[PDB]
Amino acid sequence: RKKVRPRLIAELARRVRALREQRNQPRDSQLYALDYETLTRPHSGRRLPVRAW
Amino acid sequence: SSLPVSPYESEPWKYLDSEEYHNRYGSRPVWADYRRNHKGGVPPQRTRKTCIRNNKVAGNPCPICRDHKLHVDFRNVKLLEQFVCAHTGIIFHAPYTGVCMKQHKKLTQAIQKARECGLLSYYVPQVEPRDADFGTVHGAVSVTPPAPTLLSGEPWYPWYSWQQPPERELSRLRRLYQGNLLEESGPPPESMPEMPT
Amino acid sequence: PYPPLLRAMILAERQKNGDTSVQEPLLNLERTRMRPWDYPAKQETKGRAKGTPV
Amino acid sequence: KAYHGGHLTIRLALGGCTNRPFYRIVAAHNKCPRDGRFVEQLGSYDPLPNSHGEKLVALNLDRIRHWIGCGAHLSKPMEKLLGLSGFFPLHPMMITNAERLRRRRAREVLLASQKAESEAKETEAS
Amino acid sequence: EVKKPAFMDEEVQRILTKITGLDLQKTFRPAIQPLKPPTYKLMTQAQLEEATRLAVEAAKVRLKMPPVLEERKPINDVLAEDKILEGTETNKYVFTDISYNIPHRERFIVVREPSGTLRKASWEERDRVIQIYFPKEGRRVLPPVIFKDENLKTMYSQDRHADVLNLCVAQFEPDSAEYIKVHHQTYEDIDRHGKYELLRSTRHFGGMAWYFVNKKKIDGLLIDQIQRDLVDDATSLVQLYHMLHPDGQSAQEAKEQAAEGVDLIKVFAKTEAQRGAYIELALQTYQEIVTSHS
Amino acid sequence: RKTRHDPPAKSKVGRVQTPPAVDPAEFFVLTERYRQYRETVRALRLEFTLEVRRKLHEARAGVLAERKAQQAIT
Amino acid sequence: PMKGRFPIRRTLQYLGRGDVVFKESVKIMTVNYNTYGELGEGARKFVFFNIPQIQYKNPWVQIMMFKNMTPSPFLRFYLDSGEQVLVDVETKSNKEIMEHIKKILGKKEETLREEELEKQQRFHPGNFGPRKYCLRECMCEVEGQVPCPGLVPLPKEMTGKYKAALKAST
Amino acid sequence: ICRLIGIKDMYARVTGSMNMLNLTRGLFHGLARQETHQHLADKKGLHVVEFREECGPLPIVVASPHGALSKEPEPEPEVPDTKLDWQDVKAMQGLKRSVWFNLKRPAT
RNA sequence: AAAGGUUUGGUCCUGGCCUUAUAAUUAAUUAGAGGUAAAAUUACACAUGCAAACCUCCAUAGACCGGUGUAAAAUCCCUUAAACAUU
Ligand code: FES
Ligand SMILES: [K+]
Ligand SMILES: [K+]
Ligand SMILES: [Mg+2]
Ligand SMILES: [Mg+2]
Ligand SMILES: [Mg+2]
Ligand SMILES: [Mg+2]
Ligand SMILES: [Zn+2]
Repeated sequence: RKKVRPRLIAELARRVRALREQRNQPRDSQLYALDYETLTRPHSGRRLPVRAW
Repeated sequence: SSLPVSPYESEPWKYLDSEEYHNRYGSRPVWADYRRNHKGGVPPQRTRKTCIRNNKVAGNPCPICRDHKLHVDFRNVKLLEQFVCAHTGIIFHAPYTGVCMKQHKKLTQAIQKARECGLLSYYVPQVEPRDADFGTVHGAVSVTPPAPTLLSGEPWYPWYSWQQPPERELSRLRRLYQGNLLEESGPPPESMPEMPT
Repeated sequence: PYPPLLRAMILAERQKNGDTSVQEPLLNLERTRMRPWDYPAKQETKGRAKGTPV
Repeated sequence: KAYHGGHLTIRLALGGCTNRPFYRIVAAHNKCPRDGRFVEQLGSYDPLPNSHGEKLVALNLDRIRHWIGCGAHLSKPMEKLLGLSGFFPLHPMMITNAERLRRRRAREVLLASQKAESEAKETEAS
Repeated sequence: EVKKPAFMDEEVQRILTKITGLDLQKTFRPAIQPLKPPTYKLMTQAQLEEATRLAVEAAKVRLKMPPVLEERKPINDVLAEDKILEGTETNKYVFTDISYNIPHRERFIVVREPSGTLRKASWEERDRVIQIYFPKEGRRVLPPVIFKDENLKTMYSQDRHADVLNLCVAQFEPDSAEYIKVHHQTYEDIDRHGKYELLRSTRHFGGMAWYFVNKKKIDGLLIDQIQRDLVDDATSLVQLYHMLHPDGQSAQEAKEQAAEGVDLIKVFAKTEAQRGAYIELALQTYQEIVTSHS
Repeated sequence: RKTRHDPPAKSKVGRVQTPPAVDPAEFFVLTERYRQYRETVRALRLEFTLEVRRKLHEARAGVLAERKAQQAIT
Repeated sequence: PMKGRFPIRRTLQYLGRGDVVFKESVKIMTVNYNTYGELGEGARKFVFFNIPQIQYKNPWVQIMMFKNMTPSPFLRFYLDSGEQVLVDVETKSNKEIMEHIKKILGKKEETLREEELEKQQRFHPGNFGPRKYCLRECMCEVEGQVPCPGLVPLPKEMTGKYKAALKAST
Repeated sequence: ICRLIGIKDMYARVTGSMNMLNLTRGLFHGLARQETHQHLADKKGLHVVEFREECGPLPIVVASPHGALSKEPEPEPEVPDTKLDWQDVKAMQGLKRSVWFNLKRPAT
């Protein structure tokens, strides 16, 4: 073989993306915040099930 | 629209013993003196689909179709034998005898039906019995001791039957699912109710 | 008890192997008893939601 | 395909033609296609009654016991087949569904009797 | 109690093999099948005799008799009766264990009926499904139609009894009622028309002689063996009749007179022969021809 | 089937869950059947797990396995 | 005419006549033989006739042949344990050489039959699937079962087209 | 020609030139110089035995030496030196045949 | 291939091309219905709709199924080791 060549951009992308995750980890106050008028989580827009209202 | 009517329709085997057959065919097969008309030296691998369409006959009728008195019936064994190899017992393919595909399929069914009823002989290989041991004392083919629940008449497992829930537990569910409830169901019928008809 | 077919296969093997007995095969449920469905689960091994806003 | 995650499962693979279904009982990684790559064939199921009026199930009970012992899950249709055979206990919903059918035929019979009684009133009116 | 002789008893197999006979031309008659070009070897008289010896060894294995068994007993065992499933199914389910390394007579084949009963499969059901999943060359899933009484009579007119029996061995099990019915019908037709020669030098002769001895109708086979100058075989048949019926008047008469050879056949004629008058006439004629010519 | 990066439909934004209604007598009977059924099936799955491992050890280090190994060397 | 001398050596039937299947220990078989002489004639025939058959049944064994390196012909087998089995084939017929090596380092008939049976353990006659792997593709082929709709049309009541129409009518 | 001779079952292949005269001369040259079984028994003094697969291991004696039967077995080599035709062997080696081979043809 | 046609004044040799068999697609002309299988110009550009949810909040899933043949002689079979976003 030997025509398979390195992928520097792919390696750089994987590492670089990892750094952003570690620094920009969200917090419990943000992930689990809720809008009680609509019963929907603002961070992700997830609407709670009906049996939990 | 008037195809000829054979006198031997009821008893087809009679024709092959009549003098008319002997004069026309002698002791050779009925397909011996037939040649197919085709371009080239190698013929097509299938014969014509059929020689008779809506009471009309094709240009070069095949051995069966050209002679109307010849009848392909499982009982007419003498005719059927001409289409089976005497040495190998394999039915000849349609190109071999020049019969049309319709009659070849019809002949194959008659040959197989004659063999199934024993009118037409074929070679039966000798095969050993299926099982080396012929004992019938294993539980699979014998009597298994009846289970305790089976003798008493009870279900195999207790939860197979309907067990009325405790009254407190039914109320616990009425609180949990308050506002979205269905009419409470009692014990189901003991047997399957006979289907109304 | 064992299921009806699986019980018959056990009794058949006994007779084939020469073991003569009328004991009823029994399943033991103590080793594999299930927790309630609402039992608290292991939070340490649970996933956490990602930090990409929708 | 090169799957990542998943478990072995025993399920029914649909075969046959249109209006003529036939199933192959197989052990396969759950992420594989229904009729695609499988690990072992453990039997077959013909859901159409034959000339003798019998639906024919074939179970390789030695290999089935082997794969359940190695973590193989079971699909719900296969649990119903193992329950009818007697190799497994009857599935909870097999029992519940049979009870629902009994309660639903009980109503129909009662309605027919009421209709006959209503028809009897029509007979009384003449 | 003196054990009743069996079909596979070394003594019975010896007598049945002898009366059956061997004929390398009949045992190895050409099969009507796809043919291949023959091969040729140059052999001395020593090599040729060695080849004939191997042919006789193979003819012995080819003439191995098929088992003679008593009719199986119907399977009627109910594993369970789950009435909750009554009315939830319209057709019976048949479940077959198809594990490869289980003998077929030790496999579990159960039926879940619409009523909910889980029962063991009958003998007819067991053979049918075992053909569907372990297909045997020669056997068909559904019983063939050649075994109908009218179809069997056609085969008998053509003197195709060895085929009727070879077909009955490929299709049916030895202990099945269909197997016994067909065999007992073929053996009976051979008797009525004196066609004993059809099954000689075949694996089916032993069962035929066995059936006649047990049914006390060896008269025809003795008369035919004597008329063919096979009088050593006829005596062995009377020994087999004196072995399976020890308390019979004929067997007790031979002990009193210590009869041997042709004497045994003469004793049978007077005591237990259904048609003794003919056995003596045929036996006498054989002796006259043998003595007169030689 | 859609990928996680695909945009959601605009005809199903209004969608809200409609939980099934519960029959108290049948829900409880069914909950118990599932608990007892799954315990029986867990007892059978364990027995099958042991037959697999017993057979494996017999093949690996059974009586017959050991004799053949030494028989070959001799 | 097939080229070369004894062209039968280049037929699959001849190559399959070999009976020497080496044990798993055998890894290499070096052949030292002489091209000229009278006591090495059997060795020369063994290289000519038998070495092809041995390699055919033992594809993973390295057979390397050396010519005119020693006064006498011999065979030396190298086993996986590190043992070296020297065999002396001088004044020995090619048939004698084959039988000798079969005895000392050849698998027995019993062992080979067990492997053949084990190889086919996962083929089941009941299994349905493609012709390459299975006898029957579908249960429609079995006698007594419902036939394939393509070959034989199904009854109207067993068809989804018909059942759907009734549900609309109801 | 085979019909005129009376041969009913045979296979033949012709290659090289298709000259009709050379084929007729070549055919009669080969058919008229063949060795019957009775001749082979006399030349070697041994029995000629036939083994058909449809008759099993049954040995069939087709020709016996006219004079004195020998007692020295014919030498049977371990590996014969026969000269083989690639066309004949090619089929048995598993090589795919031509689309024109063994086609369905009318009875000859 | 069981072969055939075709160089010449003629015969023979050599040697190509073509024919006869089988199939797929498109096209011309032609045709009733029914069962079945298959569906295929283009990795060109795309209006519109739909194709992933579930669920007492957490999680899990949307990494599959489905699609195409872009790239690369890229692969097959085999050995060893370790894992899994698993059971
Ligand atoms: S191939 Fe079996 S139903 Fe069509
Ligand atoms: K040419
Ligand atoms: K067109
Ligand atoms: Mg939860
Ligand atoms: Mg078109
Ligand atoms: Mg896919
Ligand atoms: Mg490309
Ligand atoms: Zn015709």
